[PDB]
Amino acid sequence: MDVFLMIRRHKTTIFTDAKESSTVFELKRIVEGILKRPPDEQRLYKDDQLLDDGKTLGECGFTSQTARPQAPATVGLAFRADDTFEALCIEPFSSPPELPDVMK
Amino acid sequence: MMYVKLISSDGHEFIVKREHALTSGTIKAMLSETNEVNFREIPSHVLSKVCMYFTYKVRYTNSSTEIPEFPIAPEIALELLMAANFLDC
Amino acid sequence: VLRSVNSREPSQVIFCNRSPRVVLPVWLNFDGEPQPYPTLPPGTGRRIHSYRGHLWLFRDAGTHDGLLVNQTELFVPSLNVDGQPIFANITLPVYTLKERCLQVVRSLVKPENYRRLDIVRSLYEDLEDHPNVQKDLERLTQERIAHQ
Ligand SMILES: COCCOc1cc(-c2scnc2C)ccc1[C@H](C)NC(=O)[C@@H]1C[C@@H](O)CN1C(=O)[C@@H](c1cc(C)no1)C(C)C
Repeated sequence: MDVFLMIRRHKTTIFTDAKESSTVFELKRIVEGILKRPPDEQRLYKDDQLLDDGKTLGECGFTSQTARPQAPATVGLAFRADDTFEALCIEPFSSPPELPDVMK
Repeated sequence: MMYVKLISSDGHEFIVKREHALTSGTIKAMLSETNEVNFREIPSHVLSKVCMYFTYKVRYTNSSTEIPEFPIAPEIALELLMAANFLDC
Repeated sequence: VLRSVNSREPSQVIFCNRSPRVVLPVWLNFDGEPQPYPTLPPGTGRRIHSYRGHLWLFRDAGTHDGLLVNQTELFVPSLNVDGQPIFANITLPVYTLKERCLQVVRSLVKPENYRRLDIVRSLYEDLEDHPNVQKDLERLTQERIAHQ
């Protein structure tokens, strides 16, 4: 089964898909091809939880029911910077304006 | 596997597959070497949703299976309409 | 041009709503006039009695948004092989993002207040141009004319 994701780090968001049976490491190879950082210099998260490279996306909770094309699941990304990995920081999207009176 | 970068008015960089971005006829005209597009009028709360539409469209176009509704929050509908009209998608 | 042919040969059909909308089945009568039939709640099916060569289209019963039947616009009942009823699978089309946005805005704003929105003039006209079966039948006949 396919899962639809948003790999997010600071102000960068990668929209990609993968199989439920594919691993966390295979998802790092995707990030490597785009952001040019090797998998060993990347950390992936589901919320505040660090994910193990050998675990499948399905095992990490990324399922066809919760990682849909129209509502993809979020995977957090933190790179290594010199000696240590930086803190996981994901910049939120902009706030929509107040609904007009004619829409409330 | 090729990707393109769509940058929102507030600086959010969205990296989507090239095939998916080519859904918007507007984007296809400028691309189909060049793989970075700035949208100084489209904020991230709208541009992120446009990217979700591309994935949705590529996935469900010509599908035999049941197609789910594409969800749009009332708060973003007006801005998303303006972006979709420019993007021709 | 777009009308049911008066065959008088019964054909059983299963109208199957595989969409989240309330479906309004519309039969094109012998003069080509759309005739509405009882609605179908989302995810439900009905076994119905129609005739060979009759034409049907399907809409959202509340907004008149276009729906697909067997991945196309019109459904024509055919001959029941071994008494098997014909399946008419009603589904949502992949609407354009623009049309989907128009659908959501129309659902939140009363038509009186469209002109009160902070949008360009062309989008007011797009909003006011509500989905219409008669307008779609005009478009469909025009398209069949382009085919010599
Ligand atoms: C007496 O009416 C009861 C309701 O009739 C029906 C309801 C439903 C539906 S569609 C969604 N939910 C339901 C229940 C579907 C079918 C029917 C009825 C049997 N079936 C019909 O109304 C069929 C459908 C279409 O082929 C025209 N037709 C005819 O019977 C027409 C006809 C007779 C002959 C001879 N040739 O054409 C007449 C209206 C002029």
